Amino acid sequence: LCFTNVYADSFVIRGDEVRQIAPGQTGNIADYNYKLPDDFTGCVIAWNSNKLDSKVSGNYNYLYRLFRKSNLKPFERDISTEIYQAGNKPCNGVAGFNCYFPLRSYSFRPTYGVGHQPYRVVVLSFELLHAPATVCGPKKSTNLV
Amino acid sequence: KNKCVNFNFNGLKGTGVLTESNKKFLPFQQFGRDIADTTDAVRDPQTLEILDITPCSFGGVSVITPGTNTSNQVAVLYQGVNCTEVPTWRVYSTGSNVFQTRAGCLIGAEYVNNSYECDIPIGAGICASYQTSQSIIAYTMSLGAENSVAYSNNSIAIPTNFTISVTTEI
Amino acid sequence: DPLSETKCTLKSFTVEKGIYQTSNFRVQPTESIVRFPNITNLCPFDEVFNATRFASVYAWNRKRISNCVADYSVLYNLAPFFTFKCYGVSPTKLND
Amino acid sequence: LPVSMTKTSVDCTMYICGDSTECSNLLLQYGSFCTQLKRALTGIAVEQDKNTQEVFAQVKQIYKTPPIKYFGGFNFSQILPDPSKPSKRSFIEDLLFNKVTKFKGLTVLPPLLTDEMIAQYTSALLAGTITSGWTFGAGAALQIPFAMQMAYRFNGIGVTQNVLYENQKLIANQFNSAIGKIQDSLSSTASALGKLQDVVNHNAQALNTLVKQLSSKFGAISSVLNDIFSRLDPPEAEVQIDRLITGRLQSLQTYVTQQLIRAAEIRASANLAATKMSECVLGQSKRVDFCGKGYHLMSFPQSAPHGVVFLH
Amino acid sequence: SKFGAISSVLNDIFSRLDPPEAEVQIDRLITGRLQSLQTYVTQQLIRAAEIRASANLAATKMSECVLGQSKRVDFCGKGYHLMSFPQSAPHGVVFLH
Amino acid sequence: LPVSMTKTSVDCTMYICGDSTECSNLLLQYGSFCTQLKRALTGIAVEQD
Repeated sequence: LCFTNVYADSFVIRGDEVRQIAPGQTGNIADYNYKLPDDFTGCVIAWNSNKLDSKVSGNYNYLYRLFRKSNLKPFERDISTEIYQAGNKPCNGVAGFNCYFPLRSYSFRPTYGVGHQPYRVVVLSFELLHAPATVCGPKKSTNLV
Repeated sequence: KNKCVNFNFNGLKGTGVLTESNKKFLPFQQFGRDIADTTDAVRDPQTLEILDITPCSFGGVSVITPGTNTSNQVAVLYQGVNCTEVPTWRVYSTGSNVFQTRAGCLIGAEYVNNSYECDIPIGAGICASYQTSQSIIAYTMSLGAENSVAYSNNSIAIPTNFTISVTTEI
Repeated sequence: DPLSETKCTLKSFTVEKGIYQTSNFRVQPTESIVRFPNITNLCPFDEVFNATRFASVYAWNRKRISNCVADYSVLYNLAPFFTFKCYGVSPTKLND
Repeated sequence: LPVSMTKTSVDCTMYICGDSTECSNLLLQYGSFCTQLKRALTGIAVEQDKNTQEVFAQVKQIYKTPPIKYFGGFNFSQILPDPSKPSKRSFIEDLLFNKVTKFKGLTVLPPLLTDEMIAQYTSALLAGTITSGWTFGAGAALQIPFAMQMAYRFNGIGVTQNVLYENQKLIANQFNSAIGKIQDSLSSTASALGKLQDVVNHNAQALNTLVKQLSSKFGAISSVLNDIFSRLDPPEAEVQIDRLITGRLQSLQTYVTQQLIRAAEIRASANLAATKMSECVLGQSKRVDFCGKGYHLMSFPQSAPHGVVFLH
Repeated sequence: SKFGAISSVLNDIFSRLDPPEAEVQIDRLITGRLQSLQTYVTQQLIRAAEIRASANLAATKMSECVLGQSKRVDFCGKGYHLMSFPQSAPHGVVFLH
Repeated sequence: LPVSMTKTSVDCTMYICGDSTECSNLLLQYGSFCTQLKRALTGIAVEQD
């Protein structure tokens, strides 16, 4: 099959939640970060990065968000640094009463188990027969009869 | 009460109106059903009242029109619906084009008191036709002409004149 | 127009002479009535989740929890957990 | 002989779907399934009005009864309608009407020709049979006296005029007592009208069995369309709703097929009824066991719900 | 009509889905294409039954009205019958009474 | 001229199922569909007599 274009989204998920990339899941990443609708067409690529991207003192470079007020729409990036407000107390950009900081950091060390292993999740998105399609593998061509 | 709305009652969903139930029910009863596997009675858990559920959006839309080479005027037939409570066309709700029949009400057509031979039937004795500044008229379909013949003890009629008629059956 | 509603059902642009069936009435709902029982108490889920010692496989602890309002926000909004497997009910629809 | 049936129409939206947005979006993938089933029930309802036109009205001309009634020393008032009532009904058809006995996307179509106008077709064609003779349907109506009708209605079966004119006082004991046994039999028992009662009962058992297919689960877990969408997964709810739409359209294909077989059985009975209005009522036949048993004299039609009652 | 399947083309299901997954979706299309043929067996045979009773009425009026003299009323036409003239027609017959 | 035909009757349980307990429990989910088939072959057999 030959398709038009592809959107490759490269991100790192800790090793417990890497099974959660499917249409119709529920989780931390599967609700408030990355959703797949039921009409999605593509492939999910994973690889073991624990020999490379880990660190002895912990990986503080990659960060993630556990909090959103509602369900996020899919194929959308949330860049908002705004503090989640649970009550009627205003947060004013800092933590306080009914104010929690939404952005957390990963647990990555090589000496731990399976769920602390970093995995590199690359999800291809295929758009098939919606357009003229220039992208497929090395198929040959013959003369017209 | 008395509005067509969406329902969420204890996880169950539906659409209808809420009327007062006069039937004697069990005090331990959560809900009850119908002739199918469908509902009628629910129980409000906060304050105890049992209300009937009658569903909405009933009745059909029928149109009465001539051909496109004659006129674009369309009479609209409402089907089986009581018309005292009343498609995207709201212009015929002003009134005075409405005539109440047994089958429904007909809007966009003027009722006449004469009796003719029509073309497009409606139902329940009332028919319709496009006649004469021309519009759609509605009336009761005629039985034909009236013949009153006086009969007595001794009279006879003998025909003196003949014709040859040719009829075609297919 | 009901002239244009004749052509949509019959799939023809030339309307002949006669009475034609078209459609049915659609009454759109406006509001929504949601009636749930009011309980001020919450479900005791943090006692059975966060406890220090649990039971065994051959004899387990079956905890019946009733007459309260369930808090799913440790299950749904957060996941510091391991296995999520749901079968009959979708896990987003548990609060409904 | 029964003539017409009960005209029905089935909505595709209300019977298949529970007015949910998921069931209406999956119905458009199925397309023209209930478009043809709406069209096939439309073509039944055109032909039910054509069965009343070929039977009840033979001619377009209306004849009426003179108010001074002496016809042959007979009592004709049981088949003639009552002018004192606001409804036009005879004495026999008062007994004939009384012995013959919702939403969810079913409906009941009303008929075109009303039962008041069937009796106006009945009293017009009884006005031509009693007074005008046999010539009202073959052309313009003559004026034939009633003593001159039955002399030539005896002439077709081989009887001359010697029998009628001598015995004419003795026929009034025979004819008026025989028609009085018809009025007493139809008032006592409803079993003679039970052929017309089955036409109500075949339509009543067809509608009541069609609404009992909703409680059957059709292989799905729940038969409620709102309970699939509020519980199961959205890949799972596309399977279980489409098992119910496949199951309810097979019950709808069963219903429209059985109405077309009963439309063909009521077409051949109405063509038998339109023949006996043209032969037995509008003329004299030499046939055996068509216009009644033995020799034919004359035939009197009467109005009936969903049919016609002949008096031979 | 897509019959509940994703694509209504049999070549599109064979070029995309798994061989377990293509045998579900093609069998949804064949069951939709059987029921479209079973309405064709149903509706045309009823119209074959309605054309059987009309041709038996048409073969009666050739035997009665055309080939003989009938005394019937409103069978051979309105009024007293004399003779009848058949004429040929596409998918039918035209009588001149 | 032919008059009558051969009167037949089809059972619901014996043709569909192989007299197994799993097939008879799943037959009741379809409901009244076998009620219509038994009334149809009876109404042929009344009219053949």
